Amino acid sequence: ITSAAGIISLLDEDEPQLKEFALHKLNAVVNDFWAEISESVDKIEVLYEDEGFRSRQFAALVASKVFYHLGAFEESLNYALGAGDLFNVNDNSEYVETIIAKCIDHYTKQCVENADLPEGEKKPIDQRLEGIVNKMFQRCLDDHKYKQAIGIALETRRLDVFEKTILESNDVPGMLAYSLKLCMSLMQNKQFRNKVLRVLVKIYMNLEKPDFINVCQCLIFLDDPQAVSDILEKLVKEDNLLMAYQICFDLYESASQQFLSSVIQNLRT
Amino acid sequence: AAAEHSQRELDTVTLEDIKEHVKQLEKAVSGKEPRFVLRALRMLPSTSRRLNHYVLYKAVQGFFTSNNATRDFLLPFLEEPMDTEADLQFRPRTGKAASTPLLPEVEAYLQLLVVIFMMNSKRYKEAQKISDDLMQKISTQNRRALDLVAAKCYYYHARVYEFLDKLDVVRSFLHARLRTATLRHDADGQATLLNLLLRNYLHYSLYDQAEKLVSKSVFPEQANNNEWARYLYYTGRIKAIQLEYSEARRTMTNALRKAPQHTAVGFKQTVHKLLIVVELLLGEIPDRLQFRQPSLKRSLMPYFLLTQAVRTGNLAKFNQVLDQFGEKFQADGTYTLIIRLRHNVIKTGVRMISLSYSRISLADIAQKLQLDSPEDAEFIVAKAIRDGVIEASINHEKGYVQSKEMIDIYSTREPQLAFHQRISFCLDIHNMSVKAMRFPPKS
Amino acid sequence: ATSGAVLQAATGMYEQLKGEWNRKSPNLSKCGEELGRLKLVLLELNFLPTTGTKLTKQQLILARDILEIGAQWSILRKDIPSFERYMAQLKCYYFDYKEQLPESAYMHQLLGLNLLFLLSQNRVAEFHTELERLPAKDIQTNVYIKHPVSLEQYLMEGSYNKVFLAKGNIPAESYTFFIDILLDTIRDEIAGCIEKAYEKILFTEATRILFFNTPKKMTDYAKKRGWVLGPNNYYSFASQQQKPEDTTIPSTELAKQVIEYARQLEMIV
Amino acid sequence: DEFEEFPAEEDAHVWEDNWDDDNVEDDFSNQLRAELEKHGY
Amino acid sequence: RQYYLSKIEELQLIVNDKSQNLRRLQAQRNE
Amino acid sequence: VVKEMLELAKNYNKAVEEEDKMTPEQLAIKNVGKQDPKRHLEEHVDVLMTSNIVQCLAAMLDTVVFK
Amino acid sequence: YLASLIRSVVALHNLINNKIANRDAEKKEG
Amino acid sequence: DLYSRYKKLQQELEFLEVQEEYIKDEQKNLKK
Repeated sequence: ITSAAGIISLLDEDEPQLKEFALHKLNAVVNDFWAEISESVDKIEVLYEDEGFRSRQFAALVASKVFYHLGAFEESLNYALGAGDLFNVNDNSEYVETIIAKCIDHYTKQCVENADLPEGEKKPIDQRLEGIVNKMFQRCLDDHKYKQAIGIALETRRLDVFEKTILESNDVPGMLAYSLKLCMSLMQNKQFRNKVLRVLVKIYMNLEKPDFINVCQCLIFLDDPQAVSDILEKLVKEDNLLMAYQICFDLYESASQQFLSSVIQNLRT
Repeated sequence: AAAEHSQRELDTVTLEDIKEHVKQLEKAVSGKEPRFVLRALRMLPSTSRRLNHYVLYKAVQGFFTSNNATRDFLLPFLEEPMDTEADLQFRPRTGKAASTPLLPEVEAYLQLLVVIFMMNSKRYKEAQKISDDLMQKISTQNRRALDLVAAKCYYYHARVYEFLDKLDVVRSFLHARLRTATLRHDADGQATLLNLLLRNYLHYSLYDQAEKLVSKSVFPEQANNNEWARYLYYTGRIKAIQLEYSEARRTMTNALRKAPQHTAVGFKQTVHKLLIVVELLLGEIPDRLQFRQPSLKRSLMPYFLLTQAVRTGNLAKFNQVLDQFGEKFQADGTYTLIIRLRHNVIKTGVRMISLSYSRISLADIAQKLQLDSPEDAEFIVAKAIRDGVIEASINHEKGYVQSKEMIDIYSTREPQLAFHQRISFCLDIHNMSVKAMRFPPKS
Repeated sequence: ATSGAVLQAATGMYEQLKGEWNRKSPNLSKCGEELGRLKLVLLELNFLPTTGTKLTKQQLILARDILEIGAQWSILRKDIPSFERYMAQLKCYYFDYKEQLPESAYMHQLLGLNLLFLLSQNRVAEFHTELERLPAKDIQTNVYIKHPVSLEQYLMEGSYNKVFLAKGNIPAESYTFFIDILLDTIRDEIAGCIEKAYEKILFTEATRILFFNTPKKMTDYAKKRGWVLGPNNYYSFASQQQKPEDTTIPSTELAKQVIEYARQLEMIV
Repeated sequence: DEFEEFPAEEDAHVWEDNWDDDNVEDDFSNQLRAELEKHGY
Repeated sequence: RQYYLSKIEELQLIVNDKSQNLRRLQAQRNE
Repeated sequence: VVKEMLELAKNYNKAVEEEDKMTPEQLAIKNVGKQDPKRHLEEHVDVLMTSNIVQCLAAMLDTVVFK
Repeated sequence: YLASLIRSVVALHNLINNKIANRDAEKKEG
Repeated sequence: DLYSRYKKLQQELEFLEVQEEYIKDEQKNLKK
């Protein structure tokens, strides 16, 4: 029937083995009786707080589930993060979905702050928190369409996964155009914009036949006159010519006179 | 038969009502306002009845009919009409509309109507399979509007299980399904689920388990009047058992005030049943206008003989009533509370003495309350004084229970505080009225 | 097979503990060690429904009887924390498995105490909610349940003189230890009455009021509670009632409440 | 919105009736007759 | 993909009430 | 002012409780003379409520500042 | 308080009048 | 389109906030 919550009496006991059967059982019945275990808290909390318990990493899960049921999400991730493996990795249940959502929701807040103060003052990021997000990042990569994880990729900075996503199978370099457009239009930090652009150019260069049209267009916003100058020279020395002309004819129709005056100057050398 | 011909006219009108609901249901989905659905869902109880097998079939043959497995699920679960002469093809979805999968709102609404019909047809399992699939459909469905239509189905689904008379199989389901809403900031669904859940809890007398759930959970303040009325009764039932009497009256009287004027003869019947017993245990003689009212006249007459007993204080009369009408109380779920009273009849008379007398000598209190000895009253006189049923001080130096010298309140700060709670609500009403004001996006 | 072997062991430990218990002197220390082990095998056997298998009906009785052993073991030692941990643990068996497991007469018994325990700690709120679980007929018919509820009824109604005399109606000594606790509780409860009802009191009268056979015992509450003894040997509780808060205009609080009206009538919303 | 969940479970006297009316006591003249006689003697 | 879509589906409710609000404030103004 | 607003409520009851529906949009425009419905209504409420709130707040501030 | 109540009843009356206004225009659009 | 919808919505919310702030000011200034 399971119409009682005296198990919390077990967790009141002292036999370390007996706690484990109680702690396990609650996590098998926490989804229903979240009430009583909410008052327990400290009882389950102290079990994880204590470093000697045999199954502490199970204590947090049950305790985390109780808090998730109760609704104090600010503390649900804390205990969820402390646990591991069984903690949330299962990536199957609704409680996982709500904890992961915040956890990847919590992650971006830290990373956005971090990119503001990267001069060593940057606040630390927990490996488990990064572990879960990148695991998700590793999850979003290998699950299905990557034109989504890219958005979550640049959502929480993490340029490495950004490069990985587009450089990965990526079906076609068409998703590169999708990302590029998003970088220009729906990016509100120039310092990030520059960093996104560097990734977009670097992917452009490593391509077998790099998209000169986009790369020069990408560079203009990045404000790289010399870099475009060297690109122009190699294209000439490779006997491309035909594609080189539009890159110049598209260049004059966007850039500034200072940009051109500098870019022209490089060629003369 | 002309009765069914009006019925199909009722069907078509219900279909038109449904089409009105579906068109409004499809209106809200693209209308960007979940409010529209509430109108269709309030007509739901009205349209809940007035439907037989031809209704849904033509509706499901009128709606859906996308060749989707949906037809294959509820069509077999409801009797299909013959080749009726008036084959009014009521297809609000024409071709592409049929091709387009039914929005999660209308499908559940149509399925709920089948579910309702399932209830109306006592087919709680076909509805069970219908409904859980409905849930199995709407469990994944994460729209914002479906939460409303889901909420109505939930209670019906709780109601289909309600007629299934298990209530534990859905104890967990409704217990978890609740948590899905709260993690969505959804308003109505959380409200409806909680009330059904609590009803589950009291139905087996797990008041301890129930008392917790209300302790941590927070009922959405901006909730349906219908629901707000329900939650207040269940909390009142819990509070009364938990010996928090004074709060039991405040919520139950407030729960009663929220009853849907004159639709629910029953709910008003049960609440008054607890209110009368709840009030007695607190030392207040309940209102007489209750026991004369038409709907509650015979229903509360069993409690009537009780309240007369308490005021009379004739314990022999009080026991006599429990012996006869007592057994009926159990079904009402009140016998236990009455048992508390039997050894608490002395309190009111202690209040009656404190309300009229102001310096009654203890020996006199014993005479007027039937207490055996002047010494016995002292514990009872103090206890009533101790428990805040009186406002008196027992000066044991000479055995007189002095009552508190009442003051001119208007010169103290009580009236200002009473005006503050009043003005805050009055101003809030203005903000709530002004805040919505629902100026339609100027067409 | 193994469950039966443990069942045989559990019964063996039972027949040991039972024999250790059924003996007129069930040594708490000797019994205590035996009881713990049975739980572990029960921890393997079960303490909740858990698996869908039909748990050994004897096994359910054994754990119940082993706890039933413990509960009456718990009363033996007089350890309140033990009684709670055992009772709440024992609480489950009474309600969860009602449909299949039969009801050994001790079930009413251990229920009979449990209500008394709740009263002893003054948790009268948990008392009535506790009564609700028991069926209607058992409330008046069962002697074990009747004594507390009737004890509760006098306590509510202020027949403390009845409670003191009624103390001799305890059918099983297990009630006796708690009932002594209630004797302290009621004397405290009576003490509560002597506070906010009477402004003054007479030690000779108060000695009667608190049912204290020793003036030094009165010194106890004169020490523990420290009821300020009046100048004429009349414990002066008049210092308790007092009459504050009728002289100072809150001023600061009202200017805050009035401002809130002002803001609500000027906010643009 | 009838609450079908909660089942909806001679003395046609118009006048509103107060609690004290139900009180059972001998007629007033008999009280005064006793009261006057008792103090009368 | 589920969290990324649930998040958009709650910010959609908030903007929806804001839009209904902005219409009203425009109405309170023009009067 | 409370006396004057009272008489203005009497009309507000009569003006609303009339609620005559013979083209009510035209009723709301054939009875416009700066009269009962609202203009002589809460217009006074603002005056009445502003005067009291300011007076009260002044009263409590003085009670705190001056001893 | 009396000032507050008047401003509230007027507020509700203005929403009811408005709820009728947009609703009536809502039906009248058809 | 999971990301695409996200940025347009959040941009709309941020921009509708500005409309609210301006309108809240202009109502106040008009009252003057």
